Amino acid sequence: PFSGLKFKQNSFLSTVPSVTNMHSMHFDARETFLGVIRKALEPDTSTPFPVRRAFDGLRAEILPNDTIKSAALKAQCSDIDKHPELKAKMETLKEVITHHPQKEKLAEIALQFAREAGLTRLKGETDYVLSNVLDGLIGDGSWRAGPAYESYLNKPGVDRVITTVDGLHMQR
Amino acid sequence: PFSGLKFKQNSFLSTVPSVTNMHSMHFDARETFLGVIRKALEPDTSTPFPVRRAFDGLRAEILPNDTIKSAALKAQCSDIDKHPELKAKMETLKEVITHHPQKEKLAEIALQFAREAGLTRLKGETDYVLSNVLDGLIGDGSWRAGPAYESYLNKPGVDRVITTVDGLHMQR
Amino acid sequence: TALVCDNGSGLVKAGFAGDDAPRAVFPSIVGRPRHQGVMVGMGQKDSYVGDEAQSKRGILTLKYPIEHGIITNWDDMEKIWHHTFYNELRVAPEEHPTLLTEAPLNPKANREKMTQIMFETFNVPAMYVAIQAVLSLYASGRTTGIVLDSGDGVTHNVPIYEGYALPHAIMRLDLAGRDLTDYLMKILTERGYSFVTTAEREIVRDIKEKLCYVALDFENEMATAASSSSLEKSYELPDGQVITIGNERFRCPETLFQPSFIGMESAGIHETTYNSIMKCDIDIRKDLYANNVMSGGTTMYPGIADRMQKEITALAPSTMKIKIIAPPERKYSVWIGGSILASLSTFQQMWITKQEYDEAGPSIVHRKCF
Amino acid sequence: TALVCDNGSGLVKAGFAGDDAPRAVFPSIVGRPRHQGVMVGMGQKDSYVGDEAQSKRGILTLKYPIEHGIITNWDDMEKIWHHTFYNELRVAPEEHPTLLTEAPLNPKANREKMTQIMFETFNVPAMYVAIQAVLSLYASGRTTGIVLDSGDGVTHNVPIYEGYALPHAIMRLDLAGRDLTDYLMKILTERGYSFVTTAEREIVRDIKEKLCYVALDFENEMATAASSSSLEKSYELPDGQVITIGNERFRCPETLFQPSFIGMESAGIHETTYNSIMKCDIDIRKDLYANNVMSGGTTMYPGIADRMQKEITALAPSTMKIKIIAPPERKYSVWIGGSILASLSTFQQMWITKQEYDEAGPSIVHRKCF
Amino acid sequence: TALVCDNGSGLVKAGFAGDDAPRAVFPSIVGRPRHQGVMVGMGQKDSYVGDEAQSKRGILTLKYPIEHGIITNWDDMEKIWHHTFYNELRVAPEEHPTLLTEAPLNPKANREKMTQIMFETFNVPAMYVAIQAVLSLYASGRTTGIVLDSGDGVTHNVPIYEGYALPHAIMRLDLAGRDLTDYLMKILTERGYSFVTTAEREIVRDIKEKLCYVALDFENEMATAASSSSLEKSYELPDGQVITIGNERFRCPETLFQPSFIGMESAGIHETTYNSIMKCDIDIRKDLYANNVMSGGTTMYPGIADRMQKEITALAPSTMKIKIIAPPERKYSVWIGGSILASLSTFQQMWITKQEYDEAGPSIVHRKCF
Ligand SMILES: Nc1ncnc2c1ncn2[C@@H]1O[C@H](COP(=O)(O)OP(=O)(O)O)[C@@H](O)[C@H]1O
Ligand SMILES: Nc1ncnc2c1ncn2[C@@H]1O[C@H](COP(=O)(O)OP(=O)(O)O)[C@@H](O)[C@H]1O
Ligand SMILES: Nc1ncnc2c1ncn2[C@@H]1O[C@H](COP(=O)(O)OP(=O)(O)O)[C@@H](O)[C@H]1O
Ligand SMILES: [Mg+2]
Ligand SMILES: [Mg+2]
Ligand SMILES: [Mg+2]
Repeated sequence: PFSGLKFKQNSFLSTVPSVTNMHSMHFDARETFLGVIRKALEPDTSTPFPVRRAFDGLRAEILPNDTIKSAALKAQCSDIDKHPELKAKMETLKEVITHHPQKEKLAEIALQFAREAGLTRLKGETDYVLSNVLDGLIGDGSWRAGPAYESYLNKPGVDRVITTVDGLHMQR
Repeated sequence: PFSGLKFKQNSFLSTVPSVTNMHSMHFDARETFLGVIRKALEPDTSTPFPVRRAFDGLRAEILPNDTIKSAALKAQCSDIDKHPELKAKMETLKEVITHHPQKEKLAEIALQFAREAGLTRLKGETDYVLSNVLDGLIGDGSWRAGPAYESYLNKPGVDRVITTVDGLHMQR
Repeated sequence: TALVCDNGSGLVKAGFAGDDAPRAVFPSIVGRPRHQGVMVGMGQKDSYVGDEAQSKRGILTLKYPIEHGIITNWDDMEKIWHHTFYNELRVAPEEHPTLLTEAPLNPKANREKMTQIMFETFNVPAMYVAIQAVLSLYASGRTTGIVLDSGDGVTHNVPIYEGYALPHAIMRLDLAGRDLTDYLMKILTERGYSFVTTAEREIVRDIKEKLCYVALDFENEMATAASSSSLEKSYELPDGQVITIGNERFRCPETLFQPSFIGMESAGIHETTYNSIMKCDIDIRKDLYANNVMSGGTTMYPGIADRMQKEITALAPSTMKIKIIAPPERKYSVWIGGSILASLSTFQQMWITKQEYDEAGPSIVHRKCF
Repeated sequence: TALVCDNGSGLVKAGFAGDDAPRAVFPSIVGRPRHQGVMVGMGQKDSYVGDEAQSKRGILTLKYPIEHGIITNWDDMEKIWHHTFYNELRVAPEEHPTLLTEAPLNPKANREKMTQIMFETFNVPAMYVAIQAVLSLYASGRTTGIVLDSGDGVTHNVPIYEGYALPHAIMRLDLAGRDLTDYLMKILTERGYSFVTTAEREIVRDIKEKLCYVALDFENEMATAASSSSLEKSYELPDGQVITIGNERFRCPETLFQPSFIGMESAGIHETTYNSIMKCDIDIRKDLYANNVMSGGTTMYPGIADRMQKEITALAPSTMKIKIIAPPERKYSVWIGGSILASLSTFQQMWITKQEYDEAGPSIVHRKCF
Repeated sequence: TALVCDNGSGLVKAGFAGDDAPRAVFPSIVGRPRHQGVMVGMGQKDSYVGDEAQSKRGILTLKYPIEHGIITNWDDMEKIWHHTFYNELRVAPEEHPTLLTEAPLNPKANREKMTQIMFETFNVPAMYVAIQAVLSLYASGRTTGIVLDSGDGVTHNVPIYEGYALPHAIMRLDLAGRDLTDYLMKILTERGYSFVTTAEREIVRDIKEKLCYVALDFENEMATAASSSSLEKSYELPDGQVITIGNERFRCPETLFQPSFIGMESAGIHETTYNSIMKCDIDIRKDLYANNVMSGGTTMYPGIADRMQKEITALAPSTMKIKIIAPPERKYSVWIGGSILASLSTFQQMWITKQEYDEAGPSIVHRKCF
């Protein structure tokens, strides 16, 4: 569909939030991650202009800057069965993502977003646009099984060791 | 003399020993306290080098970190009248101390050394150097007779306690 | 309505979100009978919780399920929570979301087991675990400030600038009440009073809350105590005996500023607050030098705010304006913040529900709560 | 009325054509929170623009969407432009033709994208992209002269004679205020001062603007600084700490004349200006020598004009009259010229219109604009 | 023969030039007793240095004279140098030229005072202060390469090509082993292991060295730790208590590649190296990409070289050949290079001599040393 499309490598690394901010109680994981992928999908200027204009329409439609547009697209894809054009556009963009030269780093960022920001907490009910992007980065779909977490309690190897300070105000 | 002499704020706090250590059998309060003052008088690198070199030499003579020199200075200060230059130099150093930006904290540390470590145990017969440093921090000189130690024997409120302090002796 | 914050080492603070104060405090204590049982009618229950464990302290062995902010006895803690719901609030926990508290840097198992007990043994519809210093800042009306919370087991600093915490700047000392109390009974020995374990520890705690204060200048106060009788004050024991306490009543909280009194190597609470600042961004420190918020019972000593004001004014550039905020309701700020937080409509999505719990298990608490 | 927006690397200068000064001058920065949480209602705003980002600096990571006069982050540049139109000028862009600026010898995609956004995102009726040195010459009133424009991203000089530009004589150095800011925080480490964050870079920029100056003779100034303390100046950081800098005050601006300070092989701005003049026809050089006009913030160092006067006089033949023109409004000369240009009745036909854009697309900019 | 003392934030590596290894490697610590003694004849020493301080740490307060590569306690550094010369090497320093080392971009006063102490307090015939990364490249035997040097206090990159340093491309990052030790102390509180206090920093440093490693794929390792429990390893404290550490084994070193988790804004060591290479001339980058030299204890994590290879590969263009050189003796490579350099015949004219010192003063070190 898009031949001669090139990307500036590492252009998206500046866009990745700090891990501590990912833990913010009002962090918008979906919008921030889609912003990272949008930055990564920015065509390099060396891409021929007809292709640049062509693809920029595709990613602008699927990954708009505006929140109103992003929320509008989020609703329309909730009943994607009645939007064959979006199906085709999203399929075209998923194919672009899976061939992105830095897909491996993008997958790591997607995994960090799921690990840290709860990006995929909806698991299988992740909306259509986000799921296709994650499918493009993670081909097998194993991300739908949310991240594995530590579960500290009842661990086999943890017992109440007393340190130098804990021993000052011990109890029994 | 030392125009623009500046000091690093709080540089001396790590030099203050534990109060428990101040009670040690072989605690050397004088050298430990003069070490705190020496660290407090370390000129800030902001200070212009010609001033820094000049004061650095002064504190090297009057507050040497070498134990052999410190004792030699102490014996040399037994006859302070016979060393006019030493008397004037400690006068110059004493003037720097009284103008220290953290004189209040240095004197508070000096008082703690007195109450806990017996720094001023010799009272008026205190060494010339140590006394002149203490005078710099405490201008009135009240430290020569200020260490008011509380006394517990024969003071009001002393009485026996039983029952709700265990030791139940209802047979008396 | 929702039940709100407490995990206090020394005191429970329970109540309803939206109220201005906890409806029931009572100490965080479970006492077991000792050396009794002969008479048929002199107590049938094997344990007593909170109030009426203090009353029976003479015949009971009192022990706190929470030590230095960490709950170490989950059997007694479930008793205290059960007492809190059924005997103090007179509510059924299965129909009220419950908000709990935690000191920062606690063991993560502590939170996981807290959320497990709430959902499994009390079957709460939803719950939440908040950070006590954050709740103190909520109560103070601030979105900016470094809050020095200190209860019965933990004193911790949390700097927050605009609702954003700087977690790398969190400080925590296991030096609070219950170390001042234990130091005080050590220090009363040299005067002549022993106060052996448990019930007499509670007695000593009571005299600390009444007679202890922080000297603005410790050396001068010590000299005054040595040369005068004006600082001596007397306290009457439950059995009628009267003890007189002098400089011990400002040397006890002096441990906060000189932890080496009790053998600790850490810096005092003044230095730790200053060190928490200076780990924050240089552009945040001025706002943090102001908005120095006090919280917790251990900040209730007379003259502690003024001594913290003095100590932090030292250690800091003279151009910085140090301001200590110590509201009179310091002791309940944490609960007050929880009541405010649990009442906000915007917070109603932040609750962890039974649904999320049974989909994810206990560890859900980490990816839902600060 | 037409909007003029001098979209420099460091600052946005925006306003209405015909005014003597820009209405909105704010940093060209987008800041995003880099810390955590933690209060309900206090984090819904991701990203801050301009002055608000600079005020919340301490909890944000700051990023310039323009580097070296080139837009590198087009999503953030849209935010900057949306802020300029709707929040700083309070205008509907679809009602106002917009004149904007760029450095010469920029990538051509830079103009095409900024034309795309203005017509397709902001729906501007018409727009134009002018060269900043040409606008500065407009502001100077002259029609002849060699402008040296140095802002935050790039320093360029454009020789113009009787209104004719000699494009083969345009010079570019990617060495401007931001490089000088970076160098200063590098040499500030010599005195033990460590500035590493983007916020600290902003404060170091503030130090540069307040304390840095160009030494008329660099070697004598070094000897003076080495032999005495007369050149030391103190500066108070936002947290009350006070830093003092001596020869760093003039070593930082010296990089303009000795780019080898930061490892660059390029010649200094004095030599670049002379090289630009010598690339011009031998007939126009005399006028260019007498009409060296400075513009941009990076030409606001004290002594910069005198140093340039001296340096160029040493390179030119002794019979030429070197004159540096440094208006006090140097920092806004570019915006002033654009305000003049957009209001001239003879310019109203040079606008790129929405209709021409529709017919031709973004490439219309290369045909209609220098 | 000359002495080579690699001071280091964490360890002193001292020995004679021409040897293949330093004679003395001991902690760069001075310990002061905390407690009361309390016997006659015990504790008449006020301080302990090096291994003696480490042995007696149970009753000492340990303090590092050097922090972030900068000597912060000159009185305690003088003790460490006296201990090195007289107790560890057993040499009269008046007879041996002494080669010292420091990190780049250190405060200038740091090396001036080093010179003053060596010439005035210890009376060395001559001395030199070298850059640690340059010494590391000497030890490797290469003349080209970008050294990544990471000790206890400082991580710095120095790119060198054909023996020429590109100082503008030098990167320094105040995030090193001691920062990782502090972070390991912080995350060990998530389990019950609350060191939380200054007594046991030395022992959690030992846990760090023994058990921590770099995960090649952080998400994969996190999932493995969450699921299997095959990453768990146990450590026995001096008390005999056993702690079990799971994902903290690779989370602590992950801070090197994600300076977040400690509130730092900087890029990870991989991206700093790449940024350093990209600040170099395009024509030397290929040889830098193939000569990434790692030195220092903080590069001794299992898997760090492989992680660096993967990370720099993901940043560089695919046609470049990324090669990480991690000698087994890279912990002493800095000292090895100093031994090589000090024993070269051509170096004998580079020594700062006592005559040159007292003729010029401490500022001589800036002329004769990089
Ligand atoms: N006026 C007071 N003076 C001294 N100590 C007090 C005072 N009021 C309360 N305290 C102490 O503060 C502690 C209670 O503080 P709180 O914030 O409830 O801690 P927690 O949250 O652990 O229950 C108790 O140990 C109590 O002894
Ligand atoms: N008074 C001053 N002295 C020295 N440098 C200054 C001064 N004012 C501004 N600058 C520098 O000029 C730059 C901004 O200049 P400006 O013309 O606004 O550039 P731009 O057009 O790219 O925004 C900043 O990087 C700043 O460091
Ligand atoms: N095998 C190892 N694994 C991980 N870290 C190590 C190892 N050996 C040493 N370190 C770390 O390296 C640091 C010391 O490195 P070193 O090169 O001596 O630094 P310096 O030159 O500052 O003394 C210590 O902080 C230590 O924790
Ligand atoms: Mg509390
Ligand atoms: Mg400009
Ligand atoms: Mg090293």
